[PDB]
Amino acid sequence: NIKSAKKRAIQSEKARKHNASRRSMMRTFIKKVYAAIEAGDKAAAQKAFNEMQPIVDRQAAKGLIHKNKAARHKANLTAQINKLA
Amino acid sequence: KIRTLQGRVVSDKMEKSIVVAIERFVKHPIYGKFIKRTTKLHVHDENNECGIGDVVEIRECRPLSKTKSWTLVRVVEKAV
Amino acid sequence: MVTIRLARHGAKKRPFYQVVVADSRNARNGRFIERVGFFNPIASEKEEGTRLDLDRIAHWVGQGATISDRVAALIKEVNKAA
Amino acid sequence: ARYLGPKLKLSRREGTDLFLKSGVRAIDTKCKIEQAPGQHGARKPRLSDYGVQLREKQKVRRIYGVLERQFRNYYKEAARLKGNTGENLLALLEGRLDNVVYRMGFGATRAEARQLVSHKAIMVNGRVVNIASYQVSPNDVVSIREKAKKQSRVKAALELAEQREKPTWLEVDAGKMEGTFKRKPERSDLSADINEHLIVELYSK
RNA sequence: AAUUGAAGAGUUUGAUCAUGGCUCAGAUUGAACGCUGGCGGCAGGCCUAACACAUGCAAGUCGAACGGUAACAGGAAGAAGCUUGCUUCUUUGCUGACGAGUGGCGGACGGGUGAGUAAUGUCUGGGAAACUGCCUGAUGGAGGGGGAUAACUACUGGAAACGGUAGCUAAUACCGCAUAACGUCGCAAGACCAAAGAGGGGGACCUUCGGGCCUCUUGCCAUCGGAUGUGCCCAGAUGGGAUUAGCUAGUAGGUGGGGUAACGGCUCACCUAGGCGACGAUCCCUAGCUGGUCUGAGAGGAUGACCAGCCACACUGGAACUGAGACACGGUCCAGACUCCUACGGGAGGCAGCAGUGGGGAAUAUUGCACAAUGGGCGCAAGCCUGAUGCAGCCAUGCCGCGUGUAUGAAGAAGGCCUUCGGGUUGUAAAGUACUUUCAGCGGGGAGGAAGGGAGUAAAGUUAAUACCUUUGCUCAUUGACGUUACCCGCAGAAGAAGCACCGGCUAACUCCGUGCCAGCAGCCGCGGUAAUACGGAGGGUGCAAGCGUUAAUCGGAAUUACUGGGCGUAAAGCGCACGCAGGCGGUUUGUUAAGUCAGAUGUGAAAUCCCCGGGCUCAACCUGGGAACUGCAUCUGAUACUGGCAA
Repeated sequence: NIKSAKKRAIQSEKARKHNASRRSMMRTFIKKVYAAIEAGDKAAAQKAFNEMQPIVDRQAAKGLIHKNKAARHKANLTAQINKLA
Repeated sequence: KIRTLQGRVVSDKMEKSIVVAIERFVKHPIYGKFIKRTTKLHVHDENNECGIGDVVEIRECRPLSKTKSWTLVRVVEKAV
Repeated sequence: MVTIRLARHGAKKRPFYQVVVADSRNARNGRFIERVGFFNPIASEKEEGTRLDLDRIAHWVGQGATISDRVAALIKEVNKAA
Repeated sequence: ARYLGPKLKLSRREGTDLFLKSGVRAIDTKCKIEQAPGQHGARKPRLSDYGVQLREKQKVRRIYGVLERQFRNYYKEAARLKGNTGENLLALLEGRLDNVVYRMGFGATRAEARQLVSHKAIMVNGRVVNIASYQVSPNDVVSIREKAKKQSRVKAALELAEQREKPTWLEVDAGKMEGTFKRKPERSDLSADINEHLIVELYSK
């Protein structure tokens, strides 16, 4: 409707696309981690955890994951590897 | 100190939890008669030491399940 | 933002402003944290016209509160005594 | 909002001189007082208990020229004030500005005093008050303005002020044509024949 | 100083006393209707169709973030009529600025409505497992690069709405890289995580002579605090129905995984078989809740329009996206009903914002003026926006104030009505006479709501700088929608200004005439069938008064649900009689506890409202200062007579 709501519509669409991509990459890295924990692999899962840590902290800082969630992930996953190793 | 309550165990049979009846003794607003009045509470206990018919003190904590925001401190008076 | 601001309470064509401390996104005559003085722009030429609790104002500006232009003008009017 | 009719008729239903035509002459002499308030006025009423209470309230209102919602508000204010509600009610009726202008001899009647008050001929404390029911505080000076000073009325009215009893709670002085309401009138300082317990009981039913 | 507070009557009977119902007298209202209507002040105004909506406004702003120039006005340069001295035209964002666009912030506030919700809500009191844009304090960082994409241009699809394709460009847009804590994870060892510039001014130096460089202001990032706001939990309280007694399988709990900002069946797998319920679950009807309002002596009863706090909703049903915050009134998506446009392929809309329409209804307002004030958004500010708000319009809808004159005046005029025809009454009423001008009308004068903001100085601070900026004084023009304002003065003349109900008893106030169980009246008792104080008219009176009556609704009276504060032999009312569980109550003495109870303290019980003492509007209504109050709850400290617990 005829306003500056049109601009918020198009910006929220653009940011929807950007956030969906970054959120999807973050979730795939976390799937790498506890999909490596599905098999009994310690150092493979540690390599995947070191691969996911900067991106989850980074998406926490960029403002789309709200860092406590960031913390939870790494906390949960650390538990999984010292349940395993 | 902490605010706590005292009550008696009304039933027992649940997996690391208990339920405690509290007896508050309140004056009727219109009639001016002091009337007994209960408050049943789902109360948590780790390792379920208290059985049925006990008397137990009880404090409030964070939620531990649906209702269940209460946890014991001291089991007294278990006498059967 | 919390704001020390005026809030219109008198009758029609006869305002009496009460200076309050509100969360700034409330209504004008709505919800406030505390009222802290008043300002009558008439009152008569008698004694006051305005009293205003400077200790609580200094407390809230210590907390981070902002002050509108009228309340700043009134503090610049009642400076310490006059 | 005020009466505007035959006055001596109101004074004749009550059976008592309500001072409604004080004016030039002496005691009525052309009223046929007591005799006939209407066509069947020669009949004795055999009045009820509601009739005596009502008729007492009407006596007081028809004296002071007050209508019912205003009188009723005076009863509420006299009730809430500390003390004796009959005496408080007469103290509220006696502090009226048109009454104080009548008591000082500035008007011949209370309606003439009410027209002096109404036609901006009266100041209190050096400010002109246009209002019949202004409530004169103690230690006030109420006077006539320079306009409507030395008009005939007030002079004649002061001429008939000496025929009356010179109220104790005033400073009547007619030289300068200014007066001082000094204190509230005591119940024993006014009129002696109105029964205010009847109007307390009238409003308390 | 803050509770000075309580009325009855009519009607059962031939009469009585009692019981008992019905009814009246009071106060109130978002009121409507009937008759009447002068002025002002302050308030209030769709209670019904959460029905459908024409039209106009209700949310924008910033160039001191960025590419840029669509206009407007200048500047520079060129050419021309050339009056060689002024105009016309053109290239240049060069400048003040600015359409469109990117970007930041706001559109989650403000404003509306009460549909749903009987307890995921509200009120009161506790709590822990939290997030928090803007605002504030502290500690520090703010280095070095890259790829894009709008706008723009060129085609192109479409009736339109709206797109598509190919190139170009910027940033405080976006992304890496470095850096790394008193940050995250980890027991540690360690691992890992961010950023953005812009503006004002300037001595010297270096200029690829655009600017580097210095300084100030402002912005960015990280962490820890604070304040505010929000999310979550518990206990108590907050309608009616037992002619609704069983309800519940993610249901109740546990373990582990996931999820959220955060605890949690929030979710899933497995294990246990619980959980709720006669202290009323479940079902059904109704309903937004509160501060409060009305009534009441009070306790209560009814209610929750305005004003303020909380919740919920935004055509209907659902969903998420962006964001600090929404599952979003003037956002997105889908579906549905309706309405509209169409080239028939498809599109568009959402007044329960403010005015306004149509409809519904007994009923409820202007398609107004202004951002001057107060507040909000944006902005360094100027300022722009603001149907919030300030005001104005209409309406006796309420409350309050004032007016319609005042004094005199007996020939007790005339006329009306009654009359025992003597007179009485209307009635000092009118007329006459003498005064006054409130308000309305006319003409002048004229506060206050105006504080700020702008432009020059002077001083101080900062600094390399006597710049720039900030602060404080001083000076100069100014800033009012209301508004021919409030108010003051002058003019002319009583001149423009009184109705409505009632008159048998209750209930204040009476006769005549007309009608004759009719016409009709009525709240109850009841009037009217020929001399009606009850019907209709007249005279007279009574009550209220710019109002007055009727109707609807609430409380009172009603001690007719009785807690205060009732009853049960015969008026209604003792189970047909017992036994007895849960429940209620419990002789007497001592000791202990101190739960009830009592006393004090602290925190809270929002503000307004009620009450008290004051203050301002000429008074009043109204506004307002301080107190009291909010009868409560929680915690701590005591007392121990009574009640309870425990022991004897």
